[PDB]
Amino acid sequence: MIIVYTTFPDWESAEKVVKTLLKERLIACANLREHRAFYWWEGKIEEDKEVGAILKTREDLWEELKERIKELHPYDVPAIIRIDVDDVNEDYLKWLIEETKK
Amino acid sequence: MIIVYTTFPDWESAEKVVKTLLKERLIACANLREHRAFYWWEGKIEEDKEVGAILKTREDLWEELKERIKELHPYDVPAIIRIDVDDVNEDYLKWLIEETKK
Amino acid sequence: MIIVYTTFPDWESAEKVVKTLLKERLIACANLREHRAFYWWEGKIEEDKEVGAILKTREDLWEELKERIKELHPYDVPAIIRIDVDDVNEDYLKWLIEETKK
Ligand SMILES: [Cl-]
Ligand SMILES: [Cl-]
Ligand SMILES: [Cl-]
Ligand SMILES: [Cl-]
Ligand code: NA
Repeated sequence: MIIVYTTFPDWESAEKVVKTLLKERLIACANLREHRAFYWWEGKIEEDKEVGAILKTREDLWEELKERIKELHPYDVPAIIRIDVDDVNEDYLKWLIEETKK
Repeated sequence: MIIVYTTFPDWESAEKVVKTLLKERLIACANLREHRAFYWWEGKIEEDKEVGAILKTREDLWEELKERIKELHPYDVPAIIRIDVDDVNEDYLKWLIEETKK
Repeated sequence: MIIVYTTFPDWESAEKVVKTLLKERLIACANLREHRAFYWWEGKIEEDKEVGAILKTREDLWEELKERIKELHPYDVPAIIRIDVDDVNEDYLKWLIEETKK
């Protein structure tokens, strides 16, 4: 399986996007939590509150998930970071595989 | 070393489990913070407040740690995710090894 | 690209360090959020509020970044954890590499 990390400007957009992803079953679940971001943007260091999202899904769904997030994301250049899971308990992996599209 | 990510339904269970893992020297430490979870569960997209836990330990302790968490976890199907650390400062690694059993 | 995870004792140090790393373009950005750390100290399990920081940068900047964090960090034995990113949207990766030193 894989973990996908992305960030949103607010709770409204984060919740809307994540719910759509769940409805389309591109992910089995998401963990949302606030954070403060500091980043470079056109010659200036920006500071913004964001809602970070940890999405969990199947490895084979990466491409489709990434594309969908791109179409739904409020940011023009969002962060869609994929981290492969080296191992996970099989009983959980089963639930995840079962709850994701196939 | 490795990082292990798991979630709990509340702070009570999260603390109990983490402290048990520490007393048994299966992990060097943990980072816990709340998050809003959205997931599929028997035909419904559940929304709940959870406590996410980031555990740090040695690679050779993974299996034993995974099985121990399965026994202690309040969730019937908990997420026990392993992510290998590609590199880390040496002093921290040495500290982590000294803190974990064997 | 890679993600580097470290923790700080407070927001003052977290933001000062992160802003310095950005100014020197060792990272493209960072996400900071509080958490509760659990670890052994003085013979017992201690709980401490910390500010976790997720930094995003290029793989080739790892060594320089790690050494810089060591020089700036308030902790004597800080956690400087590198986790390689398996995949990421390429428009974000293009942005990230163009904002970091070289
Ligand atoms: Cl998978
Ligand atoms: Cl996190
Ligand atoms: Cl080192
Ligand atoms: Cl892309
Ligand atoms: Na990896």
